[PDB]
Amino acid sequence: MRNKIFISHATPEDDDFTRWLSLKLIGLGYEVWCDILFLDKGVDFWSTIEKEIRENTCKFLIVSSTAGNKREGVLKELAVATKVKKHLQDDMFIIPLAIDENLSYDDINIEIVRLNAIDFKKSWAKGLQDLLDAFEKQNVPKKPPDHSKSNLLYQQIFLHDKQAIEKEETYDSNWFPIISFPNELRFHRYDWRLPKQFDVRTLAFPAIRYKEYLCTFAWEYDFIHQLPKTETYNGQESIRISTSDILSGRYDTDFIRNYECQRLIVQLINKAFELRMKDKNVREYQMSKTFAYWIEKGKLEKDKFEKIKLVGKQKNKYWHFGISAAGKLYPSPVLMVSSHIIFTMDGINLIKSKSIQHSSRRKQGKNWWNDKWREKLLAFIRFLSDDQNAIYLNVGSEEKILISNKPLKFFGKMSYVTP
Amino acid sequence: MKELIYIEEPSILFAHGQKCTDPRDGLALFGPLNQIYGIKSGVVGTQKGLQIFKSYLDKIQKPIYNHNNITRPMFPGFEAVFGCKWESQNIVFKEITDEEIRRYLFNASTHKRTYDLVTLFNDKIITANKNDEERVDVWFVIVPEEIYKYCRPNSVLPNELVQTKSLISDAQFHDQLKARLLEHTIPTQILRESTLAWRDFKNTFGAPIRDFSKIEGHLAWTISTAAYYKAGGKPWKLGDIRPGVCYLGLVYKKIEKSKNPQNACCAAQMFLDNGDGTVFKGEVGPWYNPEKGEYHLKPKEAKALLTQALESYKEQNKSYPKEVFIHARTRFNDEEWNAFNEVTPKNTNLVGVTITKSKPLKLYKTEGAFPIMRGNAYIVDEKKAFLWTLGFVPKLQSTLSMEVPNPIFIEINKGEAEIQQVLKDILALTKLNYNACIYADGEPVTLRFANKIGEILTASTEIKTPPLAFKYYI
DNA sequence: ATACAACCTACTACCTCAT
DNA sequence: TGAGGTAGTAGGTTGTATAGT
Ligand SMILES: [Mg+2]
Repeated sequence: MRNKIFISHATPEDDDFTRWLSLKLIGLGYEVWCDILFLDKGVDFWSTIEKEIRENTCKFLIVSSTAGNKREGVLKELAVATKVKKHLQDDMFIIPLAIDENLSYDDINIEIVRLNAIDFKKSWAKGLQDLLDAFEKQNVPKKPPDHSKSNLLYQQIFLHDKQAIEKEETYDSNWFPIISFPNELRFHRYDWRLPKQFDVRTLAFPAIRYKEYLCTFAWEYDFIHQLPKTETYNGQESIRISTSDILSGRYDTDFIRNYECQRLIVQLINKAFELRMKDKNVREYQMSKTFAYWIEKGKLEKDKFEKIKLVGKQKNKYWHFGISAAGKLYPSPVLMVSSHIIFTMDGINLIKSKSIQHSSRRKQGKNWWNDKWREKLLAFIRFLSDDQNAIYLNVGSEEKILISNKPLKFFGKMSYVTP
Repeated sequence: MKELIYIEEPSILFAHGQKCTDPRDGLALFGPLNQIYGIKSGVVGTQKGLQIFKSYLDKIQKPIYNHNNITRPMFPGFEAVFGCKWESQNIVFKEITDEEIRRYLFNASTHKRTYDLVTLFNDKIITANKNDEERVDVWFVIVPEEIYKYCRPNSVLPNELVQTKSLISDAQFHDQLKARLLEHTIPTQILRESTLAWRDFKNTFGAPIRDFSKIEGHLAWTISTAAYYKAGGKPWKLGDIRPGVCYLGLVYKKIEKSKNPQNACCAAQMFLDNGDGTVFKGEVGPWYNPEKGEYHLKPKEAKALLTQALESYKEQNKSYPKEVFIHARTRFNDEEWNAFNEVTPKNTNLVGVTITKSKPLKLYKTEGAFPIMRGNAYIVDEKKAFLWTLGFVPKLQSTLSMEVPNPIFIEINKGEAEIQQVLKDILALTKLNYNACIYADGEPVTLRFANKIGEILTASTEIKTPPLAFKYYI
């Protein structure tokens, strides 16, 4: 007995259409034999074809594209239907599927030039209607439609190649956990020594004005050159709040709540950063929000660090990987590093108008893929590191903030086959 | 070394209860959730606007392919995809002429120029809609470039085209078009002449100013899917959503106009399992905050919104939802939520969820060019988690976010629930955007349309429009 | 008068649509 | 796809209380 609807086709030129035809047909109730569905591995791969077109193939559908009539594999596939065209002795056994808007008569193979046109050109639907309405006038066999079969195929077959696979994969953050915090945070009732009018961001240590007390991780003795007549401050007088408590929430003063205290660490951290980069070998890109740090041309050998290329070239403009420091306390206190792309037409003189910088940043980004953005960042943070396991930020002489130079790794079972 | 769990990709259901993961593929395979009687399409553009709009209707009957049809599925052809005809023969045109365009467009003010073309089209639309015995399923505003070019704030028509000096010394034309048509419910799909005929809009060089050969079928996907939805039926539903959930997306928009800089229009959009959506329009209050850079609500208006949502839910679904998630991008103040609390039935669970796209936890896959695939998540606490609605997708073999993807901080700010369900649901909600037909959006639809919505609330403020489905607000 | 409060404004990384 | 528009977020610029004449 014979039931199928063998589809003959050019791959990959007509794949879009054959996959649509077969699957719309299979869900409509037909049995469709199509190379698309299998993953053959035999010497009978062709004989499979032949066996199927020979015996069980009710209808030969051939994609009537330019590529399909010129394709050695489809011409060989076609060879049998004509051979079996006589055996069945039914005129409509072969159906050219005219999907190509641009078929010259000359391309079309003679056998199928003769036959009637299943017009997929004007609309894919009308012809689906025509192919089936043709399947009504001659009684080609059908099952009651189960589109469930349709996409059992699609979901198992087509999507076989690429889906979520139970795989293991780790991913590196851009969060860089703080390692060590100053044993206390102290607050200086600076009083006459403090001048409110003065700016402390040239005070070479992270300092800010909170109420009438003075906030920093620098011990009172630390500001000397720019802050005279302060040997007058009792060492005792100043609140010495336990930092190992503040993260916990153990500290809640009704005078100032921890939420106040957590916010306060950050400006310092980011300042401790901003000062550290004053003296750590990178020219700074200024965005209004905070600064970005891009190494200048030639500072690393051939503009590479640790095999990575952190300065390169685009068009007539060099590019230089830059980074930023957000520090966030929660969940775990970390330094965040967002990556950037600064730009210079020459080694070390920064481009003037960001409109060019925006267009360049977009243009150059297209180049960098997940592998690339990661290495450069990691290396940049590897770059800055002032020892084996972390960065130093200098809140003060005896007090330092140490950030891990390698970011939290996340390990997730479930990943995808890379194409 | 923390560990990521993974969220199975939510399944959206199409014709014959068959659900898969890509609307583009689900519609193509089976078609829409509720097949519809053919779209009658009405046009409100230049005589040229028709031929272009006819160009597309003829164009999208035939298949149109993307650059690479894996990362972007091809568009088989309207009739093949949706199993119904969106015919170009069957057009119901309300003309506009350059004389009308020139006369109203050239005003010195943008706003008096804007507001008036908008009133032009509406009369052209409303006259056709109200007066017509014949019936049009969607009104398609086919915008000549000259309109899109000049009808926004900050676009300066030269002082050498203005015929009338300004009478005295919002303004986005399309959003306003939707907002003024808001009181009388009519589906407005707005198209640009450049987009539908983008190869007939060459630049000085002779190449087209904007070149869409890479994505031309994707366009047909976005427009017909939106076209389809406006014309009535929804393309799909969430495949496996537990019964009786209520998704409430909190929207506000500061009204800059007021002297007191707290007037901020408010709304809530209600998503169930469809995404057809219901936009509950709240009225104008002091929601913006100076100190907190935040949006919030007084109880009494807040109770009205919850109840407006709950009651319209019960009228729709004959019960009160056993679970109601309210999404917004801000945390909730305990008073505003206790306002919700009271309105709520005793056994319904109310969940507040803050979806903040801060810039945290950019996760770089260790090996390979592609980023973490979407559905990976990081659970900080039983309450707050990191969700990747963006990043590599296998059925697309593309990253959704074209750079390294940013996950979204998800905190059950108020109420209690299972964060895993939250993540799930929210991953589910990205799938419901009928208008931009893609695999999934970056945002769940609850909050996806706020900013666009934010305009339409403030744009029309006199009205007191009933709760409305999305197609009106789109 | 200023000692401070709370805005508002660029600038940038993303993300969307007159898609 | 991409030229766009939007949304974070800092601040310096700015608009309001205090405080003393
Ligand atoms: Mg869209």
